[PDB]
Amino acid sequence: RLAMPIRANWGDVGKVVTIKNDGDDMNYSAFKLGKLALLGNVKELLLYRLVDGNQKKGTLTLKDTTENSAKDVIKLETKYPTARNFNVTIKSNLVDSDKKDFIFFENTKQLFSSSIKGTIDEIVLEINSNLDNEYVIATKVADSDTILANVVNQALEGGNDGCTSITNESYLKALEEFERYSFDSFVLDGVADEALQETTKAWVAKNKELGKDILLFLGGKTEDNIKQINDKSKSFNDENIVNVGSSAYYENIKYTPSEVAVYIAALSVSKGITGSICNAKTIFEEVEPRLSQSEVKECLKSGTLVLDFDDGDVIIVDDVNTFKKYVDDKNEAMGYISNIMFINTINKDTSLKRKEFVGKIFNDATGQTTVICALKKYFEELMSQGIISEFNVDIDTELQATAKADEFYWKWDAVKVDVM
Amino acid sequence: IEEASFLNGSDVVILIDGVEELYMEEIKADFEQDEQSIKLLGCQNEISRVGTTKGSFSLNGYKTDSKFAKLGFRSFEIIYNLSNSETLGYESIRLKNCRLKKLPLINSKAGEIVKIEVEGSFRGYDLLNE
Repeated sequence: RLAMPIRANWGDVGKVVTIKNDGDDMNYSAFKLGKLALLGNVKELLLYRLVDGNQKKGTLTLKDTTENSAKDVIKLETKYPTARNFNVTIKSNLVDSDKKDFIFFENTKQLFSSSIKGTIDEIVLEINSNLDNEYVIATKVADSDTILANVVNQALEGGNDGCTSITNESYLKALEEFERYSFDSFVLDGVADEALQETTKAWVAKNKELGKDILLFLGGKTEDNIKQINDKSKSFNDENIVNVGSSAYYENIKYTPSEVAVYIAALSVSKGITGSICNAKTIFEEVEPRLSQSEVKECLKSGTLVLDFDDGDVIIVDDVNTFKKYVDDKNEAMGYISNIMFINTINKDTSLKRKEFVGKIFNDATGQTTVICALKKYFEELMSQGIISEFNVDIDTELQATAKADEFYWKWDAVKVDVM
Repeated sequence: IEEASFLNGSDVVILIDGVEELYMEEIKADFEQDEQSIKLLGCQNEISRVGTTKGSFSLNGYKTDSKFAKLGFRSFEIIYNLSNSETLGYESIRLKNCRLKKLPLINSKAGEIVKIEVEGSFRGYDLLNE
């Protein structure tokens, strides 16, 4: 599962929606960066749409002609809001007068065409249920059995572009709504703007205080050189923050480091715990600027995730996070995204065990033995799976020394496989 | 005449399957081995080796519920906290993957307490404390 704040003219506004294996334009992030998430083969993708406040749905009302005075019976509107030139053409059927042919356009090409007898309920049901109407909803104005008036190419109007303006207040809606939900990772939609990235960093720190250790993925802007890339990657020093360094090509677009971070997050989530992207090839056709050994070392030292064309294909140079500018108490393995998500999953499963031990167990020696034995059992199962080479889980005597009667602190420390 | 201490057997606290058991009187457990004695072809005293190990355990207590009959032959853990009071060095042992040899469905006499007896086998242990 991955979060996506797509800056898209298409998509449901102000709400999180999941997408199965089933937007399309290159200007809308639902496909421009929806592709970067989808191609990583994450099991499920959950999206959010960034839209300016002044933006609503386009609508279109239609009336009848069986009675000598026309009266509204059918209304049409976009499935999600947009100002796109989505037209509808309705023509009398050639064979039977009662039947009406309902034609829909994206811009001008025939998106849909079908004929229904004339009853309003079946017409709206055809315009809703049928697959070609993924871009449009029909709604009934009133119950009737009359024939509609003939119209041609009626654009659904009454809204604005979802890409009307990318702003901090517009951007923060995604994070505010993602507060409720939990994800393996969240990634910025390519806007390598310092205000947006820093607001996201503060938001993720808050969620960390809540125990929601969602993985944040980022990158510098196109104009950033190795100097600016490294400066901005060093500016963040969170275990959950990742700053992709280089721009990349997939087919046509010079995807910015922030944009490429979408595909890096998709790879990280799809890999899970077992797979690491330390030297994993990537589908990108090219990456620039080229990085030597010194440039690679400086970028990694600055917490930058580096993609380089040092072989036949683009290869992620290392699976590093912005915490690579480490501290002495934590080893360098702390500063690796696979290990970070592994630790967050451990924290989540131990939180589940905490829900399994709510207080019904007394805070005596016996309850301590019970809880630590349950944790030992879980880590032993992980060891049998081969994920853990060695672990030691024991009481957190320092925090348990000052712990009150109602609180209980423990700790764990486990080692994992290396890959060179 | 400096102090000594015997570990009185009423300090036991048995947790079977993660829930404390209150009515147990006696608990026994031990970790067997097949000796695999080999008589060498020239030397005149037998030689023994570890061989393969096997666990066995037993429990006695008062019947307070049908916990064990419900449990069946399903695997379960046992933890044994033998506390000491003169000094607080409790000896804690955990038995891994215990399994009842027989469900004590009914064991009752007319004019006596309804005691429960259990015996089985455990694949391994782990000395949690000492």
